[PDB]
Amino acid sequence: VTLQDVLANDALVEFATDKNGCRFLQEHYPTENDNDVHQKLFRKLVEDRAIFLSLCSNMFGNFFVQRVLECSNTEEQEILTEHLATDLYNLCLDKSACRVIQLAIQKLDVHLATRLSLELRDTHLVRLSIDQNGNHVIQKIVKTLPVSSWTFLVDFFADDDNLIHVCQDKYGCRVIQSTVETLSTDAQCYQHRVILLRSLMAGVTRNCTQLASNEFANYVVQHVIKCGDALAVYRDIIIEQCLLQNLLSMSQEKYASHVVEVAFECAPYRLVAEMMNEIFEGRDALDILLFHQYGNYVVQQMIQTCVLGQNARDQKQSEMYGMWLEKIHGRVMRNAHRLERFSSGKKIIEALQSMS
RNA sequence: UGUCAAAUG
Repeated sequence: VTLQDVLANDALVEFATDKNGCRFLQEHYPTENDNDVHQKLFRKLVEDRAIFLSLCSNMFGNFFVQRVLECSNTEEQEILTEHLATDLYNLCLDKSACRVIQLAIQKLDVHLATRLSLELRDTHLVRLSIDQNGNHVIQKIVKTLPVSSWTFLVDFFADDDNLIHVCQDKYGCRVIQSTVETLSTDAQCYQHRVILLRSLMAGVTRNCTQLASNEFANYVVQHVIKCGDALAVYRDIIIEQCLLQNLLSMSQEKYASHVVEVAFECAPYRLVAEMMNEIFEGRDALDILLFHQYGNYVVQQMIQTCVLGQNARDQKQSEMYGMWLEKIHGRVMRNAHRLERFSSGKKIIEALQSMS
């Protein structure tokens, strides 16, 4: 069995759609673009546009299309880009063909991959971003191509309704986070990515209460708070304008209590002190959270924040961390008999008894 | 005691 038999029998489809036949095609396809067998196999692949797209959508044929993409030059890439463009939206939703698309974003010349990226603008961008296959195509574009090739995505997610529908989705929350990560990492003299990030993050902070409460978008809100210097201004905006004056309610929520936790873990001192003051100065708020099924984890993070903050340098901050830790220690010791009956109050006591 | 956390042979 040779490749010359495959060409003479006109049996590219039969080999490519078979598991062992495609592996034979992958291993023996000549890599050089001026090889005669290479050109004859490439012609058989792209002569019939419908045959090519069916091979892209085939469980085994897509691996051969990917191999052709790896060895492709600019002339071959021009033909492949034209074929993929005619059915690009459905190829991004297909289980096999989205892997052809994802490799094409990496492998094609940037102006060819930019053509495929920009073609998605007039399609259904929410349906792409939430598809089990399509969300990987969007993230591949964002992580690989220059921002000029996908700036329409930033404009699209600047609408609050688009952002909420995508960010609350199981897969779309990854799409929002990958866009945020790419725009927030660098530096740039004129800060074009900074301005683009500000447009995207404005929707995040406007709808942060709904997003922190959501089963999937709470991960995105946590990422902004936990990120560090890249998203530090947006972390502080989220804490000041959403979390403050709502800490008692959010610490009692199934998903938003995780947001309150990472805020206590990562806020600057000036915001930690406002958060501590809200809990302590309004059965008070600390008593509610100590016995709460979600709020007890917030108290445990409040304890760990004060334990680490005692070893700070400011020494006026370090006094306040000890003052807050002792105030938690006083309230736990008063209610220790009731707290010991459950694992939540036991873990709080075990954290306090490691020191005293 | 707390989270549905990403698609091919």
